[PDB]
Amino acid sequence: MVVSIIPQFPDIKVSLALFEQVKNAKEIRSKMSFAFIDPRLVCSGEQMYSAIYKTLIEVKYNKMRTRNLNSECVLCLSPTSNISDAFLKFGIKDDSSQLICLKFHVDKEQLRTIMTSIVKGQEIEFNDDNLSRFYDEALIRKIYKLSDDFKPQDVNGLSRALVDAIQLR
Amino acid sequence: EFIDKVSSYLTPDVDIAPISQGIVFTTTTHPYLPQKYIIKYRRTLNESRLLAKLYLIPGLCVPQLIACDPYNGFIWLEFLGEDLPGGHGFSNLKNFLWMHDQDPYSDLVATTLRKVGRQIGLLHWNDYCHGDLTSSNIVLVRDGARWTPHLIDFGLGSVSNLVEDKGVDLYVLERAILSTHSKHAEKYNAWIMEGFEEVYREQGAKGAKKLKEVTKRFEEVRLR
Repeated sequence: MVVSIIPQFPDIKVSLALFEQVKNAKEIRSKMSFAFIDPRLVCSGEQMYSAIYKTLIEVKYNKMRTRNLNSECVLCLSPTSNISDAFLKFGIKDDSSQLICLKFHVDKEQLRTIMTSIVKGQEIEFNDDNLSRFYDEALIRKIYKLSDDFKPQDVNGLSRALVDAIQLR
Repeated sequence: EFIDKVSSYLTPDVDIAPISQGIVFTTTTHPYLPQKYIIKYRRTLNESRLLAKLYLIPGLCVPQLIACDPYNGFIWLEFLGEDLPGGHGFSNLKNFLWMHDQDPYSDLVATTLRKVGRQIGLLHWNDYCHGDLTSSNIVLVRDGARWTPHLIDFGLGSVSNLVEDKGVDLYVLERAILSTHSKHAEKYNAWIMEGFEEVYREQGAKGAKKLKEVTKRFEEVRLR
């Protein structure tokens, strides 16, 4: 589990945790302050973190659309202005075996156990090695509308293309 | 002080280092992730969009768009280029060219220069335009012992299939190389051209025709 801040925004810490073998997606989804992000559409930290940035910039300097920053990051993670669609494609599904648990807000201890209370699944390090087991490229290409001529050497290549998309909001 | 406003904007958290004006910085701080970077403050929105599109063209080398605040006019671009050894300066094409000016008869310069044209060929084949193609707006990245050309500041850039626009860009470049007034200036441009032609001469019969058209236009523009 990682707590982090964005340089430009030291007043705001954010907590990400990654879960395997989640057995109660629908339990969660149905009975939903966190954001539960579907890691099939996240492939890197560069991706996740740029979308957080964009979220803050948006609430600080432009306009806030959703109820909270957790939602707004789900929105900002997507390459669309439609909220319901971003929630749907970037939020957990009922078939979600993995998820990213996210929130914005100092108590690492209470969090780690507020989460595992919600998620009947196995926590694992929020890092790139872990994220690049569960992203679904073809699914990404669908959602982020990528030409089949676009053929990156590796995940950085992919990531970049999504940062671009996330950033041109 | 404008620096005051900038500094206040990114907070003390971000070290900046002014670099150019009329405004650009450096920073070793990444805008969101836990070496060196670029910040443009100011039009920009144009540059960002483009950079995104350009990235997606296979082969075309351009700065990574890292972050973008369109509401205040900030873009963090990746840092490309290093310093030529022996104080020959920052590794854009001008400096590279001045550096090798008395000794231009090598693969390094010619193949580095053909590569440059490959980038422009690429850019134009996809109906894009730089619109400020100076020798200072082409920075060289080190790849082992080869050099790899990239293109930069797409502020005054656009998307265009107007053959005249492609001729102007070429002209701006060839003109900038001729600006130095080197004896070897003519060759450089020939070599950049080779790499341009090489690229079109690849896309087949389509290529040759479209190439022939831009070739004639350029000659015309050089003539005007």
